[PDB]
Amino acid sequence: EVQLVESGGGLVQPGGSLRLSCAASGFTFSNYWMSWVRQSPEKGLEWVSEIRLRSDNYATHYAESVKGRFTISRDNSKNTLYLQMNSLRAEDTGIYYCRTYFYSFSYWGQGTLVTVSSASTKGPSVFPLAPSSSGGTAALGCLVKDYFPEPVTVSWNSGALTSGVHTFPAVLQSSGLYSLSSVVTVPSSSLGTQTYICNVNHKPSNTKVDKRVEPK
Amino acid sequence: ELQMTQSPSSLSASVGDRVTITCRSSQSLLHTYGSPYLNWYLQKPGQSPKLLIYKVSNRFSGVPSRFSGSGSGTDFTLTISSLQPEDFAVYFCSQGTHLPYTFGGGTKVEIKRTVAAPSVFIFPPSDEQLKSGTASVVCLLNNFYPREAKVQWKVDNALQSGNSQESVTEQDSKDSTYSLSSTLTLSKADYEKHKVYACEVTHQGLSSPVTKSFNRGE
Repeated sequence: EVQLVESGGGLVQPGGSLRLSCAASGFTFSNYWMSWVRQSPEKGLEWVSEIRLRSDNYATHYAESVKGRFTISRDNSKNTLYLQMNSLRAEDTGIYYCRTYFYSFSYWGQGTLVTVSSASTKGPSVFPLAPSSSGGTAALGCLVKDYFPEPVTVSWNSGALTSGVHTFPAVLQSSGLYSLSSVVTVPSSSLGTQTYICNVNHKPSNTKVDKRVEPK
Repeated sequence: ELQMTQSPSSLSASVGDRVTITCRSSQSLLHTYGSPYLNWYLQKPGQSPKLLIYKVSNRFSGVPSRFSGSGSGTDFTLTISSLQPEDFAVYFCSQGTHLPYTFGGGTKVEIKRTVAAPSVFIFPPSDEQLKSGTASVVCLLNNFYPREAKVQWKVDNALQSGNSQESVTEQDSKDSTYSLSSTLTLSKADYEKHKVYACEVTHQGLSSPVTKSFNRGE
């Protein structure tokens, strides 16, 4: 099974540095080319850099946008691909996908998010959305408000509750801090019997908060 | 560069319809590096792109048979014989044989279904929240397929103008429905300055604009 696992992404100030890793497995890493391809919401997909085989004197190529700042390198011994990013800007923000080229086609990794901002890591505060009093079916949730950067993950009852859950995409507020809401529909017969808890995890700041939602 | 214009930019088709997506390679370099061998992908929200067709026509190993890529000269066409519920994603053409590698604009494919009316819920602001110095009330719309929805916030029937934000979930892979959450944020003083809070939801699946209200303090 061909696998490509990116690493190293995260928050960095403008002008800072970052080096992404890519663990390859499932194929002979020394025999095929490698490349990095990033993606932004506003510009879409954009090729970044590429590195050839040892046979080709490790010939590298870069997109004109990142020339002089990014360096692509491979380590056949460790079966990993690296992308050193220096003097980061704004258009460098986005998910960075690791690629390998079998000539006939290419394969992609899960990608790693790279955010370039002036702001520091802010831990979210969790607030409950108490249920009301549609007849038999009720709704409740948690409001994850004021955090940065993305992302935040939300589960319910430590993953024991997955049916009827809806976690909404975060929305950037006037403050520059992200906000996200997670709700679930449940039978109203259980509001007083079942404990409903949301497990918010904002890994960029280590804010693993558990807030049980009670009816007011 | 190797520009490619993808058509259309968006589409909605019922499960079972035939769909055709077109990419036009650049006439600038149909004579510089010959006719290109395009690759087709689809990308789910938050996942890596999945290869469908490589080298114009070849179907990648494991891809379902309903996908097919044709093309001659500079017009290339990915074809889905009959859409499927899991086929909602962003499709785009790729060209990774001549530098710099370029990609298509993309095509967001939505799944058609019957008009579904949303269930509305309103939530007051938390008690442990207002003690920080800000109040935000949330209105919920659950499971509907006329994604075009309208939600007016009112405080004492005073239509709000620019203190609310919406966010819509991706199309549900179970019933092809959407869900929306409008969050109205205002000061704590402004919260206890009034008492009635309502969101007026106008919608295609509703005969009468629904209004879910609640007065401050029970």
